[PDB]
Amino acid sequence: LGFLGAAGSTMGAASNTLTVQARQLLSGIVLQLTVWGFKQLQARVLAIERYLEVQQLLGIWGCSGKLICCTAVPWNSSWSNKSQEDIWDNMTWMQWDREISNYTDTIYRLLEESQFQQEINEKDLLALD
Amino acid sequence: QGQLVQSGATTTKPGSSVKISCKTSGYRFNFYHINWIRQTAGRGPEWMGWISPYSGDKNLAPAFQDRVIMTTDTEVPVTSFTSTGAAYMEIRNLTSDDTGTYFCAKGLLRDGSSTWLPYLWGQGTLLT
Amino acid sequence: NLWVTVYYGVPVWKEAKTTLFCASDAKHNVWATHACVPTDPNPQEMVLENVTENFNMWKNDMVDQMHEDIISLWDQSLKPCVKLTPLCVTLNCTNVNVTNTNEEMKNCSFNTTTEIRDKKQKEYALFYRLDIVPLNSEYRLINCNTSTITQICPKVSFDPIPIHYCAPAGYAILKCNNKTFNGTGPCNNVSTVQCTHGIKPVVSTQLLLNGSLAEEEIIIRSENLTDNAKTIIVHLNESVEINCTRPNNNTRKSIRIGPGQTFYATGDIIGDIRQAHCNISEAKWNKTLQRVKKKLKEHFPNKTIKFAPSSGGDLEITTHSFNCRGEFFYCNTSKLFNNSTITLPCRIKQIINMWQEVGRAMYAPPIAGNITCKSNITGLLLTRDGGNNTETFRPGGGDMRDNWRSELYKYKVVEIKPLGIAPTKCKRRV
Amino acid sequence: QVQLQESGPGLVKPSETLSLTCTVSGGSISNYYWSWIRQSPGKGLEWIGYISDSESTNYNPSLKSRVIISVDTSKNQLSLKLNSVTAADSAIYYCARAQQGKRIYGMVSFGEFFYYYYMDVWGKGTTVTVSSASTKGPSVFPLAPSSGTAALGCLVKDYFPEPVTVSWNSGALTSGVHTFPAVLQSSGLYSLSSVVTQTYICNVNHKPSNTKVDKKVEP
Amino acid sequence: SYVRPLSVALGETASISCGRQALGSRAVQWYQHRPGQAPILLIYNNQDRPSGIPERFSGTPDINFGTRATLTISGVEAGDEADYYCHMWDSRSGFSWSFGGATRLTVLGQPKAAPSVTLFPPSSEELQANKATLVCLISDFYPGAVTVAWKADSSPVKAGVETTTPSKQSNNKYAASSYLSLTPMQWKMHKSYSCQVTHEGSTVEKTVAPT
Amino acid sequence: VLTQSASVSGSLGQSVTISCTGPNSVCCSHKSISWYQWPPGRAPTLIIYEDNERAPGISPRFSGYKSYWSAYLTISDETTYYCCSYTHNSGCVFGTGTKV
Ligand SMILES: *[C@@H]1O[C@H](CO)[C@@H](O[C@@H]2O[C@H](CO)[C@@H](O[C@@H]3O[C@H](CO[C@H]4O[C@H](CO[C@H]5O[C@H](CO)[C@@H](O)[C@H](O)[C@@H]5O[C@H]5O[C@H](CO)[C@@H](O)[C@H](O)[C@@H]5O)[C@@H](O)[C@H](O[C@H]5O[C@H](CO)[C@@H](O)[C@H](O)[C@@H]5O)[C@@H]4O)[C@@H](O)[C@H](O[C@H]4O[C@H](CO)[C@@H](O)[C@H](O)[C@@H]4O[C@H]4O[C@H](CO)[C@@H](O)[C@H](O)[C@@H]4O[C@H]4O[C@H](CO)[C@@H](O)[C@H](O)[C@@H]4O)[C@@H]3O)[C@H](O)[C@H]2NC(C)=O)[C@H](O)[C@H]1NC(C)=O
Ligand SMILES: *[C@@H]1O[C@H](CO)[C@@H](O[C@@H]2O[C@H](CO)[C@@H](O[C@@H]3O[C@H](CO[C@H]4O[C@H](CO)[C@@H](O)[C@H](O[C@H]5O[C@H](CO)[C@@H](O)[C@H](O)[C@@H]5O)[C@@H]4O)[C@@H](O)[C@H](O[C@H]4O[C@H](CO)[C@@H](O)[C@H](O)[C@@H]4O)[C@@H]3O)[C@H](O)[C@H]2NC(C)=O)[C@H](O)[C@H]1NC(C)=O
Ligand SMILES: *[C@@H]1O[C@H](CO)[C@@H](O[C@@H]2O[C@H](CO)[C@@H](O[C@@H]3O[C@H](CO[C@H]4O[C@H](CO)[C@@H](O)[C@H](O)[C@@H]4O)[C@@H](O)[C@H](O[C@H]4O[C@H](CO)[C@@H](O)[C@H](O)[C@@H]4O)[C@@H]3O)[C@H](O)[C@H]2NC(C)=O)[C@H](O)[C@H]1NC(C)=O
Ligand SMILES: *[C@@H]1O[C@H](CO)[C@@H](O[C@@H]2O[C@H](CO)[C@@H](O[C@@H]3O[C@H](CO)[C@@H](O)[C@H](O[C@H]4O[C@H](CO)[C@@H](O)[C@H](O)[C@@H]4O)[C@@H]3O)[C@H](O)[C@H]2NC(C)=O)[C@H](O)[C@H]1NC(C)=O
Ligand SMILES: *[C@@H]1O[C@H](CO)[C@@H](O)[C@H](O[C@@H]2O[C@H](CO)[C@@H](O)[C@H](O)[C@H]2NC(C)=O)[C@H]1NC(C)=O
Ligand SMILES: *[C@@H]1O[C@H](CO)[C@@H](O[C@@H]2O[C@H](CO)[C@@H](O)[C@H](O)[C@H]2NC(C)=O)[C@H](O)[C@H]1NC(C)=O
Ligand SMILES: *[C@@H]1O[C@H](CO)[C@@H](O[C@@H]2O[C@H](CO)[C@@H](O)[C@H](O)[C@H]2NC(C)=O)[C@H](O)[C@H]1NC(C)=O
Ligand SMILES: *[C@@H]1O[C@H](CO)[C@@H](O[C@@H]2O[C@H](CO)[C@@H](O)[C@H](O)[C@H]2NC(C)=O)[C@H](O)[C@H]1NC(C)=O
Ligand SMILES: *[C@@H]1O[C@H](CO)[C@@H](O[C@@H]2O[C@H](CO)[C@@H](O)[C@H](O)[C@H]2NC(C)=O)[C@H](O)[C@H]1NC(C)=O
Ligand SMILES: *[C@@H]1O[C@H](CO)[C@@H](O[C@@H]2O[C@H](CO)[C@@H](O)[C@H](O)[C@H]2NC(C)=O)[C@H](O)[C@H]1NC(C)=O
Ligand SMILES: *[C@@H]1O[C@H](CO)[C@@H](O)[C@H](O)[C@H]1NC(C)=O
Ligand SMILES: *[C@@H]1O[C@H](CO)[C@@H](O)[C@H](O)[C@H]1NC(C)=O
Ligand SMILES: *[C@@H]1O[C@H](CO)[C@@H](O)[C@H](O)[C@H]1NC(C)=O
Ligand SMILES: *[C@@H]1O[C@H](CO)[C@@H](O)[C@H](O)[C@H]1NC(C)=O
Ligand SMILES: *[C@@H]1O[C@H](CO)[C@@H](O)[C@H](O)[C@H]1NC(C)=O
Ligand SMILES: *[C@@H]1O[C@H](CO)[C@@H](O)[C@H](O)[C@H]1NC(C)=O
Ligand SMILES: *[C@@H]1O[C@H](CO)[C@@H](O)[C@H](O)[C@H]1NC(C)=O
Ligand SMILES: *[C@@H]1O[C@H](CO)[C@@H](O)[C@H](O)[C@H]1NC(C)=O
Ligand SMILES: *[C@@H]1O[C@H](CO)[C@@H](O)[C@H](O)[C@H]1NC(C)=O
Repeated sequence: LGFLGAAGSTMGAASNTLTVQARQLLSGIVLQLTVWGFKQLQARVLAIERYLEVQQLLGIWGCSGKLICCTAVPWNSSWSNKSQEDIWDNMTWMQWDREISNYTDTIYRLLEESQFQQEINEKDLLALD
Repeated sequence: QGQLVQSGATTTKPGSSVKISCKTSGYRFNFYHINWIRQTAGRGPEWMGWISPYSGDKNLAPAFQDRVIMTTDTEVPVTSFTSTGAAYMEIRNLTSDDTGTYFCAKGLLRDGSSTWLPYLWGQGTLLT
Repeated sequence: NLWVTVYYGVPVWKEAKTTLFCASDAKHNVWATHACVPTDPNPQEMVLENVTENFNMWKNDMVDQMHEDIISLWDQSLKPCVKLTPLCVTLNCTNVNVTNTNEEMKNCSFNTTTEIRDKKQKEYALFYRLDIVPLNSEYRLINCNTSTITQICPKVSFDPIPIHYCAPAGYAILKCNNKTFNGTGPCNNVSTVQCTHGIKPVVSTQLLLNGSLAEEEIIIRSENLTDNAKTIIVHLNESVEINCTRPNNNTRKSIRIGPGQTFYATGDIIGDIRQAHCNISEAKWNKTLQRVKKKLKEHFPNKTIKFAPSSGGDLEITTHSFNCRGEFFYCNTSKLFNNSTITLPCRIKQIINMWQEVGRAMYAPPIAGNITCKSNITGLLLTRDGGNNTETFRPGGGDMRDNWRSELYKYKVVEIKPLGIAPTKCKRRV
Repeated sequence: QVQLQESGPGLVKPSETLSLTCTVSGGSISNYYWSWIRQSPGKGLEWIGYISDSESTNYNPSLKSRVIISVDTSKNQLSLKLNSVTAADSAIYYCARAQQGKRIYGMVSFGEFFYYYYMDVWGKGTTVTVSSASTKGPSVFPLAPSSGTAALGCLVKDYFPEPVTVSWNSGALTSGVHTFPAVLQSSGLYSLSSVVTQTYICNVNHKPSNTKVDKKVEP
Repeated sequence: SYVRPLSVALGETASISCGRQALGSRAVQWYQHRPGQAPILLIYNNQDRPSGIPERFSGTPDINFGTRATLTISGVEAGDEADYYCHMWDSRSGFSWSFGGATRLTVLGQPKAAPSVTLFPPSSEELQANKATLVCLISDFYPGAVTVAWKADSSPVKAGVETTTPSKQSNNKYAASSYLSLTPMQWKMHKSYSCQVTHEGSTVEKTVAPT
Repeated sequence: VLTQSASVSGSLGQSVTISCTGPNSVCCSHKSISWYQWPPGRAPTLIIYEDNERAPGISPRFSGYKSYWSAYLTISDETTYYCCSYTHNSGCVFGTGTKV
């Protein structure tokens, strides 16, 4: 069980092995001038740069600190009308990322809009006695 | 989600043997099994056997575990999700009642309880 | 009914173009390998099963980054060393005495500054015929009417050592392990790693030295193979040794262009006057070239292919322009391209312009004589010309990026898209 | 196997052509190299030149302007010539069989070798004197003995130039022959002697003047 | 006239060096030139010797560039005393047309020899030609350093003497001659003539008288 | 030994039912049922697999029911139809012939 080992596996199999990719995500798959010192410094800044913006989306959504995370946004049939076992037991994650690639940005906005209303609702519910 | 093509009319006489070709397209050959189904008029549709191009695993019908063997050629990939493969089929001890259309079927899913199920078929190949 | 669910850490990657950094093993060097982070002790090979990935060795950016790294690596190391600008004085070159009249080196005297505008010295040196140009006798350095000249420090070693190329976190590099991958197209048995293998930066022409050997059968790689103007890289499934020597016992004078600038010229040959040469096994080359001729015939409709020397390239193109334990060689390769051993006539130049630059002029200090290098031909670098019913393949070079593509052909960078969105019947609360 | 014989004049006036031949016996001339060497009184050895089996010459750079070496393949004879001679060219001229030597220190393709020549079979050498003075036959006188053992001699008085071959009883009497070196008198002539410690005959062959004379000794 | 001397003891081993040092890979020739004789080729290739030359002569092979050509002569005899030239053929100098510098080898520690003097009166036919010459023959003496003194009766002469120089024989000894021209009237009047030869610190006298 | 519903007649727009039962060895509680639209001579098409799970590209016009002793297929709103019984490792135990 290793890094990206289930890249060509079904999404149901890759969902069971998604901690390996999240584990070795800040650490690798394991003061001089600009020759190597400045190039590797800007290189490792890009590492946490590509990491926080993904942790940022989990923050505005209701997924801050979770690997699997459910929400309240209903799945639009316009995105995909594929069977539940044709996705998790017949499709890989990158093959699946292409079908939604057109609709990826719409769900992101819809995920944070739904969660902000969840926040303002729990705020209204906690204002009681 | 692809396309399976077999060979033409290959009619011999009883006692002999024959190999029906079957090539694949439009999908990853090693991701789904390959079934074989014949339909003799005296009998009904009769399932034969399936084989996985990924692990070479076999599962035949008890009536055809004597005179039937099938092979699979390895993948000749084209893209990340499409490829080209081949899987043939030979039968011995032919008679005048083993006559009918033979089909080359593609697997249904990749995981679960219904993964080897015949989903995509071919144009059908007659036999004697 | 279904609902969207966020999966964090799904095996999804995009394209490339990041900032790659260096890595070196356990340990002075040129390639700034001291500042290279230590290469991890044991590597991390792991196969990506069921994964077919599309590569493109000729549109890779790790080569363009390494080629820019090596070029930038040279300029950063050349700044604090001695510049031979005051060595462009009138050279009263003569000749070095021999015994056989049937040259290659000349005896040049000149004035240089000693203690700034005060007393000067009239000192001599032994410069190669290729390093000098007459202005008709009268002589001068070959690159002084071009641009500035500078000498590399003798405290550095420009020998190729393993340079592991790594990708930062959130990124990765993919490795094609199919033995017959023709450089481009899909590939199976793909594995993932964080750093490349021990890649040695070997700068040569017409011959690839100390490279990674091909496996199974011989491999060929190119772009538009029908286009003759595109370069062709050949891989070797069996290696061919090549032992190149300079059998002259040179001396190293230490003349001073004070203060501090000490220029090291060739002193005086102590012993016999011989010529540099490259030893290749004729029985090994005639059979190995015959097996490249076989793979060549496979990529053409049974067309018998001829081999010929170069056309109109410079000294760095028409010859196997490589580097040994210090000096730069230029071996006339008309012999291999037309049962014992074959021997090439190699010339030596000290003031070269590597990568074909404008403004660059390096000086290789003389080595203390009797230098021997043991090499390994692991590839080729051929071209074609024109378009009758035969084919002629001539050796070429020019662009050094092909040297890095020969080893970075099976690598492409990929980032990580850990976010995964998919529907499953799962809800939350109010 | 191989024998040599330098047959020269012995005395030539200055500014003339010097003829000189060297005859071989058991060796052929079209097979080996032949080099002429001279040795001057008060100087060292002067290598003059050499000829090949292909009949090609190469001369010493100091006297390249004069020496001419030929070859007569009819017999085994080889000759030289030297014009514009002066009093400094008088010396002993030797004949030698030169052998070719290829010293290879690298590979023959890039050259990396040189040819060195060595002579292993030499001749006795003939004497040549350069002076405008004429030749003179020697005066032979018998030194009579007188009364352990005894001894008698044969005086050779006033000749020019060197040398004089002396024998006793025409090569018969060999042991006891002690021919002394001559002396250059103030007049410019040489005078040697010979002593030997059945009658005896003195044999004096003076080829530079062709004067052969025989005399006996008896009190 | 450029000759460099060298003295080596008898029975010891000589080490004759070679002038004009080698410039590269070289092939030297060693010649043994006896004074007024035919030179003998000792070494033609650094270590090679023709047949007839004993093992006592040997050079230095040019194996590794660094050594120098030396002709070692073990068990030095009195016959090995002559001139030695070093022909130098290398890979950095062209046609070496001249031989090396002569090494005047002199063997020290040889047994001395007492001369054998013989005085001859003028010949019978010489006086008939009105010319008389006294001949004093000295042979078999070593070292070659004899001074001749002529004495008419009791008074010395040295008037008309023409003495040679010591020349070496085939017996490894020296021999010189001493002549004195007389008139048949001069030789006939004196009572006796003497040829005194002073070798080392000893003098031997031979006498002749007109009878 | 897997029996079907002989032959069934239908009108236009109504719904017919097809049966697929047999012995306790190939039916029915511990098995999975699949149906096929198969004109003899042409290439068939998968309609429904895994009891009532529809196949990709099949209209909601079809559905499935499975009791402890039989499985049913119903159309709504031509040619022959067959059924198979199968587990996750074995093969297909086909039924009989049923034209609609
Ligand atoms: C890449 O590829 C390159 C090309 O392929 C390759 O280049 C090679 O480089 C090496 C450098 O090391 C070269 O090796 C040199 O070779 C020279 C020539 O040697 C050959 O010939 C000789 C002699 O043959 C003649 O003489 C004999 C009599 O001895 C006759 O019988 C022969 O028939 C012949 O004479 C006739 O033929 C001539 C034409 O051929 C005619 O012109 C002539 O008139 C006659 O008719 C052989 O002896 C050589 O070796 C043979 O024997 C050995 C076993 O002993 C075998 O292994 C071998 O295979 C042969 O059978 C060979 O065939 C050598 O002279 C030279 O060695 C001398 O020079 C070096 C440097 O100057 C010295 O350091 C070294 O010590 C040697 O000096 C000795 O010899 C000289 C001259 O004789 C003496 O003056 C000196 O004092 C010394 O004497 C000593 O010699 C012996 C001990 O060593 C012994 O006799 C005594 O003990 C004495 O002390 C050197 O080895 C090689 O030639 C190149 N290749 C080619 C094709 O040219 C390169 O290496 C490759 N690799 C790399 C990394 O580049
Ligand atoms: C790469 O891609 C290949 C091909 O796409 C993937 O291989 C497929 O894997 C899935 C799940 O891992 C397989 O589905 C399973 O199929 C078995 C049927 O095999 C059983 O029966 C055979 C006949 O008797 C027998 O020979 C088998 O023996 C070996 O079989 C395989 C060899 O391939 C091996 O993995 C086994 O361990 C056995 O050693 C075996 O007995 C079936 O039993 C499974 O059903 C169980 O599991 C499912 C959940 O998956 C569950 O729902 C069921 O109820 C039941 O409990 C399951 O259906 C599929 O057959 C493989 N081949 C294909 C699709 O062609 C491979 O996994 C991919 N790997 C990666 C890393 O991406
Ligand atoms: C393609 O092919 C090979 C790739 O390996 C290269 O050829 C080799 O190049 C290396 C680097 O120059 C050579 O290594 C050198 O070896 C010398 C001999 O070492 C012996 O002697 C020392 C003395 O102590 C012993 O300790 C040692 O064990 C050996 O017995 C060394 O003297 C050199 O050391 C110098 O450099 C190193 C590194 O800079 C310093 O650490 C040292 O202090 C010293 O300064 C050096 O190690 C090797 O000999 C070559 N041949 C082989 C067969 O490996 C080609 O250069 C390469 N590239 C081309 C052809 O372009
Ligand atoms: C390249 O050219 C330079 C000059 O332009 C040249 O440098 C010269 O080298 C020679 C050596 O070959 C030097 O000459 C020597 O100087 C020393 C100093 O005292 C003398 O002792 C030497 O004399 C000995 O050797 C002679 C050889 O015949 C004998 O005859 C003599 O008796 C002595 O034994 C010798 O003369 C010269 O001084 C330098 N000159 C300069 C300006 O440096 C260099 O050698 C050339 N290089 C090559 C490879 O040709
Ligand atoms: C991957 O490695 C397999 C090893 O078996 C190799 O066969 C693939 O190349 C294919 O081999 C076929 C021979 O069985 C041949 O018919 C086919 O043309 C060839 N395809 C290509 C593209 O070379 C290897 N594939 C790749 C893409 O390297
Ligand atoms: C620098 O000088 C060199 C002299 O060799 C120039 O190159 C030569 O130029 C002449 C005249 O144009 C040509 O005939 C030769 O064929 C050239 N030879 C080579 C090797 O280039 C060179 O052009 C000069 N460069 C500059 C920038 O001045
Ligand atoms: C090459 O030349 C150098 C001289 O420049 C030689 O080095 C000499 O080696 C000897 C013996 O090893 C020492 O005694 C000398 O002191 C060294 N000279 C110097 C200046 O250090 C070297 O031996 C030569 N090598 C060859 C193969 O010829
Ligand atoms: C170049 O040099 C290498 C080693 O320096 C040579 O390798 C030899 O290979 C043979 C195999 O047949 C071995 O038997 C030898 O032992 C190896 N040499 C050494 C020193 O170990 C190689 O043959 C050389 N090639 C050429 C063309 O010269
Ligand atoms: C390498 O050497 C070969 C010969 O060994 C050279 O080939 C010759 O080139 C000239 C033109 O310059 C032709 O006229 C000759 O006919 C060629 N000879 C042969 C045998 O083909 C070649 O030019 C050399 N390479 C370089 C770069 O100078
Ligand atoms: C050139 O190639 C040869 C053959 O591939 C290399 O020889 C091997 O060297 C390694 C050590 O580096 C040994 O462990 C192997 O046993 C050798 N194999 C053979 C067949 O000789 C050689 O090392 C290479 N040259 C260099 C400098 O590494
Ligand atoms: C689905 O997406 C479409 C966009 O084409 C939109 O019009 C529709 O309202 C969406 N429906 C739901 C339930 O999200
Ligand atoms: C995405 O939308 C574009 C534009 O409508 C279309 O061309 C493309 O095929 C779509 N891709 C997918 C995977 O839906
Ligand atoms: C070059 O040097 C030689 C002697 O080394 C001298 O004769 C000549 O004049 C010099 N030439 C110039 C241009 O100075
Ligand atoms: C500079 O060179 C000239 C001739 O080339 C020479 O006369 C002069 O001495 C040199 N300068 C010095 C300081 O020696
Ligand atoms: C894939 O590469 C690995 C690398 O170790 C190798 O072990 C394996 O055999 C390869 N598989 C194939 C099918 O070539
Ligand atoms: C490499 O192989 C691929 C196989 O898909 C082919 O499309 C491509 O043209 C080949 N390129 C070369 C240079 O052989
Ligand atoms: C290769 O070159 C040919 C010209 O012969 C051209 O027609 C073709 O388009 C080129 N291929 C590519 C991929 O550019
Ligand atoms: C290299 O290729 C040839 C085909 O020309 C083949 O015979 C040989 O076996 C290959 N090398 C190895 C080590 O297999
Ligand atoms: C010089 O190089 C040759 C060629 O390898 C080698 O045999 C010899 O030992 C070397 N000598 C020295 C002193 O390095």
